[PDB]
Amino acid sequence: NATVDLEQKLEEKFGLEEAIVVATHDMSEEEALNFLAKEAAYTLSKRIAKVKTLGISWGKTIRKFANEFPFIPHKDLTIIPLIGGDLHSNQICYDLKKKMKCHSKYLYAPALVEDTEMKTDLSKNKYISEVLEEGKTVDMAIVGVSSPYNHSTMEEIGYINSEDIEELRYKDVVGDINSRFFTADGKEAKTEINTHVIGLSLEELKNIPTVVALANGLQKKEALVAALNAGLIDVIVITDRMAEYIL
Repeated sequence: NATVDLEQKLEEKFGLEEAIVVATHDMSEEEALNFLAKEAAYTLSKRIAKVKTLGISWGKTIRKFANEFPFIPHKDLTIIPLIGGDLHSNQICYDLKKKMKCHSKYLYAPALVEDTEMKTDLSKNKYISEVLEEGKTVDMAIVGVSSPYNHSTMEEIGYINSEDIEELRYKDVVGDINSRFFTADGKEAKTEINTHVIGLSLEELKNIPTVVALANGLQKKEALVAALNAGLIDVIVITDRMAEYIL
């Protein structure tokens, strides 16, 4: 297979556990994203069958994954949101829980609290703290990778504004995973936003045994490549078009 060929090449290049590459015939970026979601759901349902605990992030790509996810029971699973706040981790986790008839936890908190004192009180409430600690110990996690630039989801939803974007640029940010903004070396930038997010940090993510990332769109190359080089990701699910571009 050219496909198996690309998967091998990606595993060798980035030191991945696995690369799942999806063959796009003649699809737009948008049509490829839906197909990637569908195939991710199919293939990843098999891995998820094997784990006890599953952490989920947020966003459009993960929302699509969840919509495509099959109705196979896994009643002993516990699903944990990795970030506070339709596209929200809590609602995604609940929808997956309904499909698997399993357990889930709710992160009773906003994703981004600019008020430092409030952020601090919430981070220390006991049900919030317990769900955060459960996130840190999941067997596997599914995340998206995004770029805060060129009119992204977070900006279009009013999560970050243009002044936050200029701060990120000034700080040489290249991408985000689980609303943590990282530089080219894959480390969280020293920036206010990163210290005000309620959810799993990049260093916490790096300690999860299997982190799966779903990404599409060539504008995310820089973000993805940096994440992959930093070892934040163990398994990628991407299109063959994206694979060619990042190889």
